[PDB]
Amino acid sequence: FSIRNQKGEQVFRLAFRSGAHFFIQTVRPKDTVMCYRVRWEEGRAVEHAMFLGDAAAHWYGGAEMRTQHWPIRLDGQQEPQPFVTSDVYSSDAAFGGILERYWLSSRAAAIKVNDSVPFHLGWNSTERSLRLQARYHDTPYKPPPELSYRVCVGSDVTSIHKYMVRRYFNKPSRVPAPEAFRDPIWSTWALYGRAVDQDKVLRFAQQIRLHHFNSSHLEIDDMYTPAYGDFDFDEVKFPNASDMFRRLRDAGFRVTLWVHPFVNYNSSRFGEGVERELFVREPTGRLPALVRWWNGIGAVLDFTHPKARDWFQGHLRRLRSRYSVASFKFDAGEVSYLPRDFSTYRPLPDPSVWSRRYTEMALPFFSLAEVRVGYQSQNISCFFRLVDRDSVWGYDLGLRSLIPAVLTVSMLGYPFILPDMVGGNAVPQRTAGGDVPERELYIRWLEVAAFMPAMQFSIPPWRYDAEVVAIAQKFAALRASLVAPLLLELAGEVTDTGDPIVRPLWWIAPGDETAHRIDSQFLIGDTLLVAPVLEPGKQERDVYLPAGKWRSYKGELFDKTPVLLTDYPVDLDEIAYFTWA
Amino acid sequence: LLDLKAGGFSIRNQKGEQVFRLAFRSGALDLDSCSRDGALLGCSLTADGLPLHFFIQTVRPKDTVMCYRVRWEEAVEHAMFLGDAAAHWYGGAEMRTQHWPIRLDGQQEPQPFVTSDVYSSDAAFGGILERYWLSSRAAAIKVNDSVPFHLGWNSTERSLRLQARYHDTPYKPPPELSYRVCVGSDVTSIHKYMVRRYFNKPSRVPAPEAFRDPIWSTWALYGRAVDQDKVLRFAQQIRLHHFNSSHLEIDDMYTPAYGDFDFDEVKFPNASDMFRRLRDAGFRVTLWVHPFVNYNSSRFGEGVERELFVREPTGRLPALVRWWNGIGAVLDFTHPKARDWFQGHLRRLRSRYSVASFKFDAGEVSYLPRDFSTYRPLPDPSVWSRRYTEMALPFFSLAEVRVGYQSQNISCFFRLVDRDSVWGYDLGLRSLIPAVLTVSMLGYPFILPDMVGGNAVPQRTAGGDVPERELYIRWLEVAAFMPAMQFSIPPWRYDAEVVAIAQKFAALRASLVAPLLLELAGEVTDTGDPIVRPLWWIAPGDETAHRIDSQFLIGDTLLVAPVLEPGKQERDVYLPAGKWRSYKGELFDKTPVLLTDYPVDLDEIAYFTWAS
Ligand SMILES: *[C@@H]1O[C@H](CO)[C@@H](O[C@@H]2O[C@H](CO)[C@@H](O[C@@H]3O[C@H](CO[C@H]4O[C@H](CO)[C@@H](O)[C@H](O)[C@@H]4O)[C@@H](O)[C@H](O)[C@@H]3O)[C@H](O)[C@H]2NC(C)=O)[C@H](O)[C@H]1NC(C)=O
Ligand SMILES: *[C@@H]1O[C@H](CO)[C@@H](O[C@@H]2O[C@H](CO)[C@@H](O)[C@H](O)[C@H]2NC(C)=O)[C@H](O)[C@H]1NC(C)=O
Ligand SMILES: *[C@@H]1O[C@H](CO)[C@@H](O[C@@H]2O[C@H](CO)[C@@H](O)[C@H](O)[C@H]2NC(C)=O)[C@H](O)[C@H]1NC(C)=O
Ligand SMILES: *[C@@H]1O[C@H](CO)[C@@H](O[C@@H]2O[C@H](CO)[C@@H](O)[C@H](O)[C@H]2NC(C)=O)[C@H](O)[C@H]1NC(C)=O
Ligand SMILES: *[C@@H]1O[C@H](CO)[C@@H](O)[C@H](O)[C@H]1NC(C)=O
Ligand SMILES: *[C@@H]1O[C@H](CO)[C@@H](O)[C@H](O)[C@H]1NC(C)=O
Ligand SMILES: *[C@@H]1O[C@H](CO)[C@@H](O)[C@H](O)[C@H]1NC(C)=O
Ligand SMILES: *[C@@H]1O[C@H](CO)[C@@H](O)[C@H](O)[C@H]1NC(C)=O
Ligand SMILES: *[C@@H]1O[C@H](CO)[C@@H](O)[C@H](O)[C@H]1NC(C)=O
Repeated sequence: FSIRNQKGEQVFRLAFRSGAHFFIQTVRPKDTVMCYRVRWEEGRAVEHAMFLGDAAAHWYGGAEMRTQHWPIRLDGQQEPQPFVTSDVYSSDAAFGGILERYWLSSRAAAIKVNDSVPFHLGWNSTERSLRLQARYHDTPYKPPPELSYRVCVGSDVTSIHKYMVRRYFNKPSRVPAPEAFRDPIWSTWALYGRAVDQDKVLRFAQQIRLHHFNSSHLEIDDMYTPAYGDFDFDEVKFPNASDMFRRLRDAGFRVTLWVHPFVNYNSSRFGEGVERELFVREPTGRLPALVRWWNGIGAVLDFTHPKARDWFQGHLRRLRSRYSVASFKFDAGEVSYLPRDFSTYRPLPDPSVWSRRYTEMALPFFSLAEVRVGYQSQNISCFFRLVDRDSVWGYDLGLRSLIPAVLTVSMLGYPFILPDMVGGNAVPQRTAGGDVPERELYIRWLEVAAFMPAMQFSIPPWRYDAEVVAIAQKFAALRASLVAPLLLELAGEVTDTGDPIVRPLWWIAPGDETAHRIDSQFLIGDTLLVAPVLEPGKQERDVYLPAGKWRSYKGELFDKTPVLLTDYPVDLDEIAYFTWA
Repeated sequence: LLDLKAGGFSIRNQKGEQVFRLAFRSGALDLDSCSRDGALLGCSLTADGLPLHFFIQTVRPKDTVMCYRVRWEEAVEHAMFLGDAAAHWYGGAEMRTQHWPIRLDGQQEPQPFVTSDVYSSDAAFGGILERYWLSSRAAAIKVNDSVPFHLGWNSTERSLRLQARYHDTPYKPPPELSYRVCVGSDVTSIHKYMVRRYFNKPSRVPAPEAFRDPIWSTWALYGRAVDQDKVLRFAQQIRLHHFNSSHLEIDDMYTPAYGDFDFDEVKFPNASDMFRRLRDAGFRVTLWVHPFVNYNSSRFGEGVERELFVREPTGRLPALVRWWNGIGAVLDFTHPKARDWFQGHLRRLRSRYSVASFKFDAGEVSYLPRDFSTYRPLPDPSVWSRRYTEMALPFFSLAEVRVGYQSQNISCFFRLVDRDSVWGYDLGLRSLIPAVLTVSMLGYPFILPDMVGGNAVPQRTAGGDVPERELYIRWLEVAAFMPAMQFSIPPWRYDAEVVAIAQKFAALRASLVAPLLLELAGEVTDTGDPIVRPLWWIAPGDETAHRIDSQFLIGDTLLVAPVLEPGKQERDVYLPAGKWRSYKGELFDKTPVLLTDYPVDLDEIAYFTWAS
């Protein structure tokens, strides 16, 4: 079938690919919105092919991906694979920790695949299609096959988007700590890695103050515990944790701790987990299932089990009372780390609801919590971190990935976004510059990061030179005076409007074909327009201003719009931004 | 002599008797689709119209033997009818409730025919089994090793439900139901043909002393709480009461955790000194071992990182398993690294402590996960049980195992699954002869009928703490006539008369039974014949011999008739054709005959030596 709008244009086209209980129910929820409920139910896979269309048609949403484009680009052929929370760090086939079955068109069509579907997603570049599949074979989906979805058609991309988000996604009711929207977060992970210890945390805190930076908080990362699954400090690397936390308090540092859902087989807590039955089980529901993650082999906690939830929460509360820790970084949470076939205390026909149940563990510590997964987690009022970025320039987890990823996550109704580490994680063989991100990549990244809801340093500015430190202090000051006040105001609006903080250009210019295509610019609310340099050896870039009057950061009033500003000057130590007038 | 129809077939012998009948239960044939080319009869279509690879190939391997190869490939089910009351069947699996001949009780949906622990289940199949059924009418069936074979039964129509399926089963693909039905002149000749065709004979013989002197086990006496003091007290008490020993078997638990191989120093302060003392008192010693490593073993981490364990289906991670001693992984005996690793630890215990051999406990695939992967794929999961039994090969002379899956050529002892201190066919005294004969049918000659008096499990013990005095005495007497004899709860736990009865049967075993067991053990390599034989072995045309579950032979010449009922000082004794000299010197030369109310005191067993 195919669908048109009131103006007569074809906005949606779909081919049946399993063959030629089916229904299409038309609904008129508003004078300007037309929705089409669709079902195909016959034991053999259902597949429908959704055509993106004639390249003037641009699409947004779906999953956080390793290679994030905006609008969405289909590369090659992909057989339908489970649309579930996966770790996308090392896979361009899989789908990332934050996703919904939601696709939005610039032609003002949108599709929400029904939550019931055992949903698998593939694609075909040749015919430019999304391959929408329901199946129960070779998949972590369990029965409780049906492909069911709703296609809606509005007047423009922004109105139809707002209708869909208000229909399907819950807004958060609370706001993270104000300081997290202004002062940089400092993380041990990229700087020190696993080898972090009591000396290194204190040296870091000293160096942060010596170079005159504020902190939202200091985040002590992997690894501070004797084994993965233990909750208390390794006394070899942390001789007197209490004294460490006292010193950090004296220097005005709030502190968070890296946590995860795993208990390795050589944790002092593994036996306790087995005997108390706190772990995700093999299919028969009798025994723990072993899992492999990047930090070894063990079990994973069952967050559908009240005993496992209270047990995890108990250890977090103890770290809080013992050390005055503010909150936690909840790492992993993807079901790609659960077994293919598993059982839990409450059955999960949809495995990704496990990811949701993990994100619930942040609720009691939400104010300075971060998670890196979201599956209908929008009403959890903590920060959502993009999956670990690499110290490269490109769309593959690099600098050019930041704006597509942040916008994608914003489309899915998560306002409080943390675009991971300034300069990336500096992984050997995945670092433009060898040991650390090259100076120019670090500077351009820092500048984009200064305009996002939360800013996190690991490799600090003073690792480079005094000019890089000066650039950092400049953008820290600019963030405090211009960006932070707006982020907080927009953060406070979310409860009422459900609108995101970081917005695509097309948000205010929904009928603008150029705004539909832009992946190099973004808005903070409707009034701040940001155009970072995202290419090396460049001291200028083309800047698109949509309809309306815009006052440049230099005081230039642009009142003949829309217009492309060609070779607009932007020095290494500058970012192009424009305020609505 | 085969009669094929749409919905099943039947077979007759040269004399004209129907000796085999089978119904197709996953469909019927289209007979217009059947064509005969010499020996081969092939059919290409079901009655429903489904395409089918079905055939029956007749083979004449000998003047007196006629075989019928059968295949059905499109879940496949055929119902094999046992027939009228006059037709008696033997073989299949060791079972919780063992009858002889085989009795079908109630309705059973086909379930995987795999090595299971039948201690607590009357549905499952035991550690020793083959897909082999033998009829008193001289028909036999061997189900093809290829089949993903599931077995059920139906009492109403008295049928075995033979099923091939790949759904809800530990069988993996590499469904086809394939088998061979053979017909001979008598039950013994057709049995001998089938055993020689399908089962390898062992080429070696266990230590002579194991066929004569009692084995002493710590398990039933002390259980888990066994320690260095208790082993030495036991050894002292064995010598104080003037008994020989094949060996002393130190059982569960002597290690700090399950998966560790060395002695718990809390319970065994100086193991070396313990073994020295046992050597000084002329004790050979064996140690209880198992295929598991619990999660709290000091060897669990080593197993995970070295990938020595049976894995979950994706083949990446160990699969956790539950056994009666806790939760952990199970060693992959298809993996050379896991085999060398296990063998390494056994060799170290040998050189360190001069241990003679090991009791290899568990070994059933009911302790592996439903769905698993191994270093080498096992379409048939029970081959894992076989690979475990191979670990006995280097220590075969005083080794025992309690599983067998084409393990016949491993020249160690095979132990019946743990017996209970009850009288009945449910792992009790009356189970001993059916079980030993069943295991003998499957070509395992060196059989150990577990512990004299059973394992004394609370709530499963006629007598409370220990087996009743009378049950213990009657059991000891029948156990004295089996290939290997094992005490745990010793005679001196009762009274001086029980000790005297033990010394009498120990002496009788040494002078009468042991010389015959050794001679018959030495014959196996040549003849492939078992040691313990059913009455019908020498009397294959004797309808009474076909039915007897209360008597057995040692070879062809020693006939044994124990009392298997409480408060009895007599029993009926059937003597088949030939002359028999009673243990009292009575010549019975008018046979076959039923000896009615034949006197057997509490301290006696009825036995008869061939005199023809
Ligand atoms: C004790 O008894 C065992 C059987 O009860 C003996 O092992 C069996 O021996 C026979 C004859 O050697 C084997 O049958 C053969 O298999 C070989 C090897 O096949 C392998 O490769 C194929 C690849 O196509 C694979 O599918 C198989 O699974 C094997 O990995 C074939 O090449 C021959 O043609 C023939 O079919 C049995 O495989 C084997 N069974 C088991 C369960 O081990 C054992 O040798 C006896 N001991 C002694 C000392 O003789
Ligand atoms: C979306 O999913 C829900 C749940 O699968 C569907 O609602 C069910 O409809 C089935 C049969 O169509 C009924 O048997 C259930 O009782 C319904 N449950 C509820 C909660 O209403 C719904 O129909 C699906 N939408 C479409 C368009 O197929
Ligand atoms: C936060 O949103 C989640 C997800 O929408 C809510 O959980 C769902 O709520 C509905 C309505 O009660 C239930 O029927 C669903 O089963 C829930 N789904 C899951 C995956 O949990 C949750 O209630 C919201 N929180 C609050 C406080 O309203
Ligand atoms: C067990 O065997 C009995 C006897 O053959 C089966 O009962 C008959 O089933 C047939 C086929 O459906 C009916 O036509 C008869 O009327 C049934 N009753 C009789 C003859 O007893 C029974 O189906 C078998 N059950 C199982 C579970 O195999
Ligand atoms: C714990 O186990 C991991 C594998 O899960 C292993 O690599 C590591 O070295 C072990 N470390 C400790 C401290 O036991
Ligand atoms: C640093 O913190 C102080 C105290 O809260 C605040 O007044 C100031 O604006 C901050 N400066 C920054 C972020 O540059
Ligand atoms: C028995 O199995 C083998 C291997 O699958 C097969 O080639 C043979 O034909 C089977 N026998 C019969 C009678 O089907
Ligand atoms: C064990 O006992 C013997 C004799 O008492 C002695 O020679 C040996 O040194 C002892 N060793 C240990 C470690 O107890
Ligand atoms: C014990 O062993 C000796 C010597 O090995 C043997 O001659 C004797 O028959 C055995 N039996 C008894 C009951 O003493």
